[PDB]
Amino acid sequence: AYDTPLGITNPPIDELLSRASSKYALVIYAAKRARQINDYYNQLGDGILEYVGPLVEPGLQEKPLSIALREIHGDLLEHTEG
Amino acid sequence: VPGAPNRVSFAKLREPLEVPGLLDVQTDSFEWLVGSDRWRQAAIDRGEENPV
Amino acid sequence: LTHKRRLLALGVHPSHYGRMCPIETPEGPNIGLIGSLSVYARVNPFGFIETPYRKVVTDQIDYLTADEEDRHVMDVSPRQMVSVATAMIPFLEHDDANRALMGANMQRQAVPLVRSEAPLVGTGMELRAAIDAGDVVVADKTGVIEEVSADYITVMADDGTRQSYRLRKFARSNHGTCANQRPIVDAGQRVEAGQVIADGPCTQNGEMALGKNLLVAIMPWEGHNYEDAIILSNRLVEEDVLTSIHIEEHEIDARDTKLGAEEITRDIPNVSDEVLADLDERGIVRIGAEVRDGDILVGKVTPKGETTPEERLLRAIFGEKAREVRDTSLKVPHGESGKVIGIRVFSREDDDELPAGVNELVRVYVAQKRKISDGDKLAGRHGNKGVIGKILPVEDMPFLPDGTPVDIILNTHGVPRRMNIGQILETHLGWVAKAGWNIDVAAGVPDWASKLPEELYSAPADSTVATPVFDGAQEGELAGLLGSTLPNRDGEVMVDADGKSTLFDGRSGEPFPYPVTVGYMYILKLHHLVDDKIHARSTGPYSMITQQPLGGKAQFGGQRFGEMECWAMQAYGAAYTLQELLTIKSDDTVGRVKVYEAIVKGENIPEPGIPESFKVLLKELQSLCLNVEVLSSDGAAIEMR
Amino acid sequence: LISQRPTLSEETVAENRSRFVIEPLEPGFGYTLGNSLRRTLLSSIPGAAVTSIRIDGVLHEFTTVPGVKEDVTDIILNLKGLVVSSDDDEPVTMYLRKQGPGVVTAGDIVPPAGVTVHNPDMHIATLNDKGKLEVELVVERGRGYVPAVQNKASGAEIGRIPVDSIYSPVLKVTYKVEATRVEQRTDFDKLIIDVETKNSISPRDALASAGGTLVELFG
Amino acid sequence: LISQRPTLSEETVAENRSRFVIEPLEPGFGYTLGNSLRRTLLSSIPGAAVTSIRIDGVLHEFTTVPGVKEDVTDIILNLKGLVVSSDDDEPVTMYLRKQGPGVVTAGDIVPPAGVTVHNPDMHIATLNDKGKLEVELVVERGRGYVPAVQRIPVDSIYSPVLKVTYKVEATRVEQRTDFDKLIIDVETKNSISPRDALASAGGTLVELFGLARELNADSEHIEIG
Amino acid sequence: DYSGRSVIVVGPQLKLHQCGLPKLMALELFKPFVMKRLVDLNHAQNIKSAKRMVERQRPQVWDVLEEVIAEHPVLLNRAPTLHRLGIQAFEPQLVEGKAIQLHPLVCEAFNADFDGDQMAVHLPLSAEAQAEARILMLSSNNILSPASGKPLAMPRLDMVTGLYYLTTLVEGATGEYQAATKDAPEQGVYSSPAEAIMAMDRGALSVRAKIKVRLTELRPPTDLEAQLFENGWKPGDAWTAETTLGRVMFNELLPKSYPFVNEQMHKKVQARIINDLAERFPMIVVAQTVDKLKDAGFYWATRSGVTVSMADVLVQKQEILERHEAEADAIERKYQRGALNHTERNESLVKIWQDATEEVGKALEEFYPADNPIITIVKSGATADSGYLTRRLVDVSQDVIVREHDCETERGINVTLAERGRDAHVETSAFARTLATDAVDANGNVIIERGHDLGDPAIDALLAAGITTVKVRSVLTCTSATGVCAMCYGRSMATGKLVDIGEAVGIVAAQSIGEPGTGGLPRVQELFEARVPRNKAPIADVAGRVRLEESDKFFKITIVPDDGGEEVVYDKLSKRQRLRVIGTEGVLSDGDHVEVGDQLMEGAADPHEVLRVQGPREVQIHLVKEVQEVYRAQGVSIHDKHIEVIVRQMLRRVTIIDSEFLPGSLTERAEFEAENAGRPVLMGITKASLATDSWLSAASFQETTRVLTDAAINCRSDKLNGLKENVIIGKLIPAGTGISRYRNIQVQPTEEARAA
Ligand SMILES: [Mg+2]
Ligand SMILES: [Zn+2]
Repeated sequence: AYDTPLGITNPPIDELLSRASSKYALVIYAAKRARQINDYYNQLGDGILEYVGPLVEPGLQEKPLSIALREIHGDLLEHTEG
Repeated sequence: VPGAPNRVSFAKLREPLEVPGLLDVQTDSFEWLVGSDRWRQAAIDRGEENPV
Repeated sequence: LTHKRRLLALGVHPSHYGRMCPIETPEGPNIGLIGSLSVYARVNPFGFIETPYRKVVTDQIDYLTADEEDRHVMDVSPRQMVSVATAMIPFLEHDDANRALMGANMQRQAVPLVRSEAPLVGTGMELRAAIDAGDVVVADKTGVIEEVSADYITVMADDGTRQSYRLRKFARSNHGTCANQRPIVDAGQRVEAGQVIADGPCTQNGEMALGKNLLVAIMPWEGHNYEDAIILSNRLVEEDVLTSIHIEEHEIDARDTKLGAEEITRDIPNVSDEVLADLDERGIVRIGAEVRDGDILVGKVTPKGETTPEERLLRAIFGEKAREVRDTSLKVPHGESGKVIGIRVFSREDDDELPAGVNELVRVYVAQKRKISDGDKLAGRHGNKGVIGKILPVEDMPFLPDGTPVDIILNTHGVPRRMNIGQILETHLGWVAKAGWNIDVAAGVPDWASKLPEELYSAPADSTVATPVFDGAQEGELAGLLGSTLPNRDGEVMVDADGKSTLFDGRSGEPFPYPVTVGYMYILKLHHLVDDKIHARSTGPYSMITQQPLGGKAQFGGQRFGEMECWAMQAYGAAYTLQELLTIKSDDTVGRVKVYEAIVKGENIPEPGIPESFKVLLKELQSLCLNVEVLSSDGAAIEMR
Repeated sequence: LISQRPTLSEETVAENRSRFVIEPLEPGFGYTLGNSLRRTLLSSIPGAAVTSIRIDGVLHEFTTVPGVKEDVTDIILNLKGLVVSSDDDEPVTMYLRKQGPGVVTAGDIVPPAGVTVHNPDMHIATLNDKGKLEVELVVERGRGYVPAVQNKASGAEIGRIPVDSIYSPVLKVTYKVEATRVEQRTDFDKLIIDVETKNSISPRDALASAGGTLVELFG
Repeated sequence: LISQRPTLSEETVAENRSRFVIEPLEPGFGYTLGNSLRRTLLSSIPGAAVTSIRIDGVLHEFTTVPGVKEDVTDIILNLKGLVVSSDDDEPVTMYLRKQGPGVVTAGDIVPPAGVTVHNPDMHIATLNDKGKLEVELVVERGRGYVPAVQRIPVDSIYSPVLKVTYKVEATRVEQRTDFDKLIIDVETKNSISPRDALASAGGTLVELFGLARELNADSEHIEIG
Repeated sequence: DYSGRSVIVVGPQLKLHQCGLPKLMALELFKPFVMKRLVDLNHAQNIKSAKRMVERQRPQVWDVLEEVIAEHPVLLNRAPTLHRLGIQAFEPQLVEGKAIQLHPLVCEAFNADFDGDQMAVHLPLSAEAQAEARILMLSSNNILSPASGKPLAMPRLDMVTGLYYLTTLVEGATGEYQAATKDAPEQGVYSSPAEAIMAMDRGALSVRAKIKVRLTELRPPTDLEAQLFENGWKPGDAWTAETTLGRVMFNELLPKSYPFVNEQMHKKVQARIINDLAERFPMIVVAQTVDKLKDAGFYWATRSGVTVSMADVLVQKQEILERHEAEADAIERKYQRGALNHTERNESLVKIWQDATEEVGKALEEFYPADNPIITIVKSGATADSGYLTRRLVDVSQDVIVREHDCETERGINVTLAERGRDAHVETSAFARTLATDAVDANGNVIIERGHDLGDPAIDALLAAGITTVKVRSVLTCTSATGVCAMCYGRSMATGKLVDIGEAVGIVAAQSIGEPGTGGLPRVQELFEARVPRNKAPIADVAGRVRLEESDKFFKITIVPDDGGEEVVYDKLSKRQRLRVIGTEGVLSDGDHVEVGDQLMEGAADPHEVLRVQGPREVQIHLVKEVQEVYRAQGVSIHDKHIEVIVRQMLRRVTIIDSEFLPGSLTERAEFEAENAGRPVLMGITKASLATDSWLSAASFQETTRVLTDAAINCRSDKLNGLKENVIIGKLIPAGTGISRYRNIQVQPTEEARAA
């Protein structure tokens, strides 16, 4: 159902909450990954650190925070909860 | 009012006393204060004979 | 007029009846301390409030007061306890005291419209309150007009004396509303004493006109009039019916400064020739010129510090010089535009009066023709109010079988809690007055016309009507007029005896399944406007003592994030969002600059610092002889610096 | 299927307005089709209107002309009621020069070659012995309602004062359907449109421009 | 006059169901032709359908049909879903007679030359044990949806289109964000494709609106070109 | 910075997650963003040039503005901010005009009437801030009120009347179904819902008719589904029912999996539906379902034919009351002398007044058909000081957060749960709880087991078993050393699921109690401050019989103990302090039995009295009982867990009698109990909040001077434990995303996705 999510509401938070423990863990999850993607796109980030991404097919002008949400939705990355 | 437009009134009654000058609340006091000769005409239809 | 006659009650009852109405007390917390004087109230020389009345029914009128309250036996007239603002609400007896109170405040909030069309249905106070307000041109002595011009009007009296009246033309009021006077007479006319020679800003033909007459539909229309919102026809924007002129004054001054006296000049330190193109030889904006956000009004320079290396190099390379100077120009405030109507300049060369040390003073007046726009607050005389939800093109609107679209579309759901019955009454009488009527008496007059006079019958279209507050019309006579409606051009009747009509949806074309109440209601344009109430800020100036942003100046006011908002932000559990607002968006000296830098480069936004509010807190404690120390896990004490 | 092609036949009630009747066609088509033309008539009819005007004595809209009774801001509102027609393919300027006591009407305006004033009887301003009024009106093509085109957008320096332009030859359009013979014999509807104009063009030529607009629209 | 070019796109949800968009449209052009499109798609497309039917052992009885599990009413609703393309344009009586236990799928109805049955898998009725049913049904072309005339007078669904709905949105920010985007959703029967169904409605409107164009062809109108 | 405000207007065409943003407001708000992308392209050579390009509103930037605006959330807020739903996130849409277009559903959450109101906009900047807006504060994710649990986005005022008109049924309608006769068959049947539409368009069908049709894509009522199929659901299978076309079109807005309803939609019926939709479906389905109910509700409100006029309003009553008034006038010819009777008088007046009211009620419904616009609206159900208390509520409970999943404590509190021979307070007290023990039926079979969400389906399932009381975990009994635990707190009212760890309940509980502040408010502050009741009420100090003695001076209540010890007498009680009310019911009389906790007279009992009598745990039950009863008198719906969080902070302190350590400073229970003579102590929220660990949080609460002097002498060091301290110094609050377990997460892609 929910014929098709539009913009911010995609992906649904229900299908996202299965990838992490809490909604708060979801925030730090996608937020730090957005920092990694936006780094990679500008250029290599901090001292002696090579940053990767994006893993999923990027959108036309898709923001780095919207990409990281699609990455978590597909289980393309795991985090250490706590 | 001489140049008043025609406005049909639904009131079947009559108001004999026209509204006094609503601005008289400010003028009558300052004319009493300065002691204007127009307020000195209040002694024409006099009350207390002295316009102090 | 109601600012005068107002009174402060700080020092309900039977003595308040007929002396000072609590009906026009403000809706704020000061209710009860502030009231307006009654219509017929007279003041005794000792300060006592004397109510007029007729001893019982003797024809003489004596002053009633507490002395007359001892021997109390007939009142002078209705609306004794009703003030001027309240006495101008038709069908006042039907609305609630709250809605009657709000209606008074709504009337004194109206803005003068360019057209100034008189009310179609109203009381008898419009005429009497307009002339006595003082903003209308009244004839002093009977005579004949000698000349009539937009500038002045001359009257040739039979006595032989010559009186002339200069008309206020587009004069800026105290709150910025254009005060304009229109001559209503011609040269050949013969005017009697006390007659209206010219209309004021909000008057037409000698009576207060605070709004316009518009065709209304009370059907809810696809949620665009939801809960308070009102939908308008694009006709009102095209025909400038709700358009109003607004004028604002700007001022700037000259020398007597800190490091010396500065001069106002056209020359700006470094700008393009096209930026000052609208500035004159002195440097003031030329009259009649259009100004948008940021444009210079008055050019002015300051004394320099005359004390960067990187800027001097480019200066020496291309030949520009460290001509002092700090640019100090009076620009237009962000978010406003208009045309320059006039400039008043006070110089030092001429001997004029000015403050000590200030050489030159120039004031610029800019006028705006404000079209009605979505978001503007409209209201009627009954206290109803609401923003403009949407402005529909004239093509798609509920329209009568004539093809005549409705101007506004109201909603019904307000009635079954607040009931505001008077709003519906003038809506039907508004249609009765617009289309006229003829009772078509056959074998006498109907029973509803029993208490009526004979002149009320058989009136033509577009006829004004007066219904006094308590002696006015009644429900029976209304429906009788609803049954009599002069048809339109083709002879078809557009409104039944129920005040309803079958409207056609301008979008789908299908007719609306049920008959919808239509009519003419008198609405107002309140001083709250979108152009004044919209604010947006990305970066701007900051206060000196506290490094927080500062709102309330001519540009870029910042929004306040209170603790109540901080409580909601904590309830969501959003720690970062709350930290961003209180440190780098408000008080971080090095934070808000590095964020604007990172945003421009497109980098990550850095971690916030220590808000200046907290650093000021520590010094306030130290000055109180309280030794505070911020200790980490190690390195015992750290100093902010 | 009872097949008889729809037939549009003209009529006349007044000159500025004349009815039109199209019959027959299927049920439910009267209200949806008659309104679709009304929405097109009221908006998209190519018209002729005045874009900006210029008066020698005044620098802006908020002043007064010596001798005249109406202020400039009141004359602009009186000039908003001007109905005009023009081919003009281009911006062209009219002229109005009047002197002495009298009444300045729309007939006193001199239309250049290709344009014409359709309401010479309209009142503009009243002049007296000292009143002298000379103005210049720029007429331009367009449709619908365009607000005043500010000179800050198109440099038309201090002299010209832009005015809201209304290109709408139509005045008032309505319609009513009569579905006859709803019985078991047959089924069909027939409607009549009431089209009114500002005298800029005839009702017949107005409906044609609305018809050609829809014909080229559906694709 | 000249106007910015719109776009006519099509998104197919299913074989018989598709939605169309028109972007952009000057305001207000979405509600002008939108309601006229739906009314033109629905009631203006020619098609053949069932007018009246008759079976064996019916006239006297009303509700029950001995020899079948489905009642009279439920049997009518099935044959209402029967899609038939006839070029005869006149009432033609097709015959359908099947005996013995089984299922009548409209593949057992013998179509006269010139008409067809596009859904031979549609379930008309289930035959009772040792039962027999012979139905003669009238089929004639028509337009739109005509109610029953009042033998088996029934409701005739002449148009191939079944469900048509529309709405409008706002896009095309460039300098005026109120430009209209017309959406229209049409569900059609398999007799014709939705893309050809829309063309028939558009072709009927341009010819209908051509009556006003021919009044004065040279009256200046708008053209996208 | 990066903020603004404007006047709000209705946004009926918006999605729940969208908001209409003026182009100029969005331009200046995103000014640094557009300048960057404008410099990324060659429109402007350098950043200094792009600034003038944005400030002068060159038309080249508007196409760039929609890119930086897309998928970049903004926060909307309307002052005053009462609860957390007063701030929500939306998706900005560039809109012509200077006003703000607000979705018509969030108006109740913002309490935003459309008369001259204004709302403020804030632009999140950091990736963490944008994530918290898209996940925590999104408009569509916040539907249920986090006080009672009911949905706040439920349609209202027009969408109620619009849906009421669509689903209502009128007999004798144009397309009414008629049973088959010998002449013709059934005429009310249609092949599909599509045909009925084609019949509705023509003059053959009324949307409010009683027709019966066949539905394929719509699932049937659960009662009739078992009879018809019993073999499974029917995605493509067909079935027939008798409804109204509107009820058919209404059920298409609901999810396909949801069963058919076939009712005219009341305000309570719709609320009943949205509740069950929220549980059984993800909120995206509930968000889009209510969004579909908005379009239809608004659409049919216009076609509803609701309009006001003289007829539908004008008052019959004239002749009625002119007659009744004369009866009261003639009663003066009787009250004077001869027929007064001094109690027939008052009884005559009350009966005659109510008789006129009864006749007026009949006349109210005697002059209007049931379709009257005002009557239709009524039937459908469409129609400042508090901030002081709220700040103290927030000041005492701001530090209460969930810190662990389970404390594994075995003891909760008893819930009344369904008197029968059905308690209306179970939805507030029993709902959304967690069982401490299993629910055992007398027959031996166990039903809902301990540690269960105790959903509404469980209450009905428990009600079928016929069990009265259940024991439930609570924060009052939570043994967590820090804050509370998820299991004791239970289901989050907003999420509908188990409360998350990061959740800060104390503030949510404080706001939930503070917002209704707008037998009243002065009484509520009396309880939370733990003061002595205005009129003190006696409580039984022991169990036994009671001797009622009535004297002029005052009542006398003597309790004869069952133990046989010294009698307990309660003397000098004002006679106007009426006696307390009680298989056989009635009012307390002489000789009744009274237990230890019974209140002897009507009124308020001293909270300090019951503390030393029943114990600290019975005090918290009594306090919440009286607090809940006040808000119930006004019709407010607050879950008991919110009040229980505030009451939990009062009894946390114990008074050490004397010397080992020294005198009766109000200490902490856990700090005292977990390390090795003291008392349980009840104290007000203002005194309790000042006793918290940190000094510069207590300094900002009340009388900074006294707090600082004591904190200066003792050299009290603030560990920055609470969230107020971190707000003051700009740190990350230790709640929600600031929790150590959450903010220390490490994000790295899987090696399986890296190589790909
Ligand atoms: Mg408000
Ligand atoms: Zn616990």
